[PDB]
Amino acid sequence: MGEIRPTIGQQMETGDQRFGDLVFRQLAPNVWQHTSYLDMPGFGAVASNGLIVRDGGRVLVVDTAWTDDQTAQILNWIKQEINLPVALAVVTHAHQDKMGGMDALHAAGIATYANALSNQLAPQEGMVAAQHSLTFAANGWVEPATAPNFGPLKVFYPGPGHTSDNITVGIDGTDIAFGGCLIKDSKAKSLGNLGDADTEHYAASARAFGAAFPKASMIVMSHSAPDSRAAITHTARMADKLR
Amino acid sequence: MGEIRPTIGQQMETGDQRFGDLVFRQLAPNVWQHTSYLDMPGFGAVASNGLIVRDGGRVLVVDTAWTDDQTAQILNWIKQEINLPVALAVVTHAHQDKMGGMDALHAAGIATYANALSNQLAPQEGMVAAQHSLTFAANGWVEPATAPNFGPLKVFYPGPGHTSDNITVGIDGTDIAFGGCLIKDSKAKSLGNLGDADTEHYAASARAFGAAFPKASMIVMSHSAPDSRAAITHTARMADKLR
Ligand SMILES: CC1(C)S[C@H]([C@H](NC(=O)[C@H](N)c2ccccc2)C(=O)O)N[C@H]1C(=O)O
Ligand SMILES: CC1(C)S[C@H]([C@H](NC(=O)[C@H](N)c2ccccc2)C(=O)O)N[C@H]1C(=O)O
Ligand SMILES: [Cl-]
Ligand SMILES: [Zn+2]
Ligand SMILES: [Zn+2]
Ligand SMILES: [Zn+2]
Ligand SMILES: [Zn+2]
Repeated sequence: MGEIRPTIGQQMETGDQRFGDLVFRQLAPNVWQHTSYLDMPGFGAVASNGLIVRDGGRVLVVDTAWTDDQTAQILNWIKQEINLPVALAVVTHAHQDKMGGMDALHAAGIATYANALSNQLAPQEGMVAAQHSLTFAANGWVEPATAPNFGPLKVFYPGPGHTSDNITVGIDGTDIAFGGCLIKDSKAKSLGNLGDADTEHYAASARAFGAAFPKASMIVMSHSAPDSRAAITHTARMADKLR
Repeated sequence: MGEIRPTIGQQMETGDQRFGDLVFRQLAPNVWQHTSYLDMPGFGAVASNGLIVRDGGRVLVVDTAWTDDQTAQILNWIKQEINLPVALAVVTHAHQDKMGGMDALHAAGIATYANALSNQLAPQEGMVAAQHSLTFAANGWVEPATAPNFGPLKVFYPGPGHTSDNITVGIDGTDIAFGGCLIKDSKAKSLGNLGDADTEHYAASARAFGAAFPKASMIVMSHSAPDSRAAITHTARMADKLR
């Protein structure tokens, strides 16, 4: 009873934990997926997924929820279920699904990180910029000095795709990588919103993500349930059709 | 060059005809799918599909476009490219994607038909009601006296599903059946907007549609490309998980 059934996004499944207006799903002993819903009048809810990672003695969050209130709820769930400090949050680009609740993280005193470009785009996108800017080498790997204390979070800029600023994250010592809005599931009919997409480079960016995290057998993404690596292949092949 | 790439909906394929803001795809010698697009700010375009059917010296339309202007463009295209008059339109329920262009039909002097219930709901939905009401037998088939001169349009009310009023249409003399917004594609991760849905009866209504048109191999639907019968059965499996 009382199930959120989104118009866009995966439906609730056995194992999912309802907490307020959000859903949490444990993916590994120290990794959970957060799911928040934006209700659009006349259309219904759009689900958006991120990650919560317990690494040693702290929690690391990948992506905010759509709103400040939802993101405050994520922090309350973390406090309740895990009860370790949230050391940092990383956001995967400057769109509402990934960065809409930044004020809730800052209110909580949590150090926030995004691609420098995401921070530069934030004002234009109506997002609040993160505190800190990540920069990247020519091979796409984050410059370690800009990602202090990230631990198992390996951050990779795969090239422009869904947006110019999109980044991805692998979780060292797990079989999980996070593709955000760049990677769609292996059964997806479309690449979602292409309004900011780099149609020429998307395919290579998708394949670069797969090459960056060869250990990841569980691919987590923003608007589908976790999938196999066929998500990457299928995303790239869809993207091949754009060029 | 200059393709519409919707966020929700089929992509452009070889053979598609771009005409202003619309796309037409021939599905059979005497059947075309019309596609119109609604821009959702921040989300991108949402495709909606209906049908154009040639029956001898006249054309029959299933569903309006999202808007009056788009719907006027469909009528221009029928007039200019098919060169036959529209005898009537049948609209498949009282939402914008299916009925948002009613006034353009009426201004063109075209007789319109909808489920009586659709006409009753239309003003509550800000839609213009069709000029004529269809009624249905206890087994779902349209009452012939309410659908005069429908030629090959075989109208079936499958039961409440996507909405209480949703209707479906088979094309006699073809292997095509139209499920409107009731049926989702064979690989859909969701049933779309369930806000007005009858979650108890959806699965049986989807199966009723399949059973009404048991030989139809091409299943046309509102927001994806024409699919196999697995669209019907997958839709019913997804609906089974609502109950
Ligand atoms: C799910 C989307 C089609 S919408 C989302 C993003 N858009 C937003 O966060 C918008 N603020 C939004 C507006 C209206 C409804 C939903 C989202 C984008 O444009 O990439 N990510 C897209 C995607 O991941 O393909
Ligand atoms: C594509 C949709 C998810 S939206 C559409 C319909 N919604 C409308 O026509 C609304 N007027 C609308 C409002 C905002 C944005 C888009 C559509 C509905 O509620 O069934 N059909 C839905 C569906 O077929 O599942
Ligand atoms: Cl319920
Ligand atoms: Zn985005
Ligand atoms: Zn997204
Ligand atoms: Zn509808
Ligand atoms: Zn629809």
